[PDB]
Amino acid sequence: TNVYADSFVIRGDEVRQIAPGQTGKIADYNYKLPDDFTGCVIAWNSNNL
Amino acid sequence: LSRLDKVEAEVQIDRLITGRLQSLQTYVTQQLIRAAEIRASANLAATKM
Amino acid sequence: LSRLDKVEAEVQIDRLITGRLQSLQTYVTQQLIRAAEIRASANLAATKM
Amino acid sequence: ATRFASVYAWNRKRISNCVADYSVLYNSASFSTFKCYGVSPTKLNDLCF
Repeated sequence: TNVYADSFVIRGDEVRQIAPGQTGKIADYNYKLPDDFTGCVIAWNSNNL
Repeated sequence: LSRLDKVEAEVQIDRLITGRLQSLQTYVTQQLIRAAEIRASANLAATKM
Repeated sequence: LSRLDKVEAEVQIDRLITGRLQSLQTYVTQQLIRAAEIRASANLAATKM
Repeated sequence: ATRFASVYAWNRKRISNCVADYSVLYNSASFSTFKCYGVSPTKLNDLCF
């Protein structure tokens, strides 16, 4: 019925912190994914960008 | 609850739900059988009366 | 089935297997006890006849 | 501390009779990983050991 695409940049160490229901500063203070999350997390290194 | 959070506190509470619901179901089954036995006894008593 | 593939899908399907087996077993136990009651009633009816 | 112990001689200290604050430690910058078992990182401020 609809898709939501959220875009941001983050530290490579912090890509471990984005999974749904996960804990950490980037989660509880910046962007929290809920427990009922159904979707896909995508990330790639962006040195040249 | 005062140690874990929802994502895994639910994992533990589900184990407890399974256990306690199974115990209560066993108790209710035993009580149904025993109540049938008492029903037979009461029918005998009424016939004797 | 249409969302989860195999390994992460069976983890959920077995939950339904457990739940529905429990429900069906409860139903069959209740029916056994009720059929025993009806057996007693039919025996009484035959004796009365 | 100036010097952490070698794993061959890992150091051990005991904490008793004090009031703690684990929030400031959990969110502090330098910490690459802070992961707990049997208790939640956000919950530590409401248990008494």
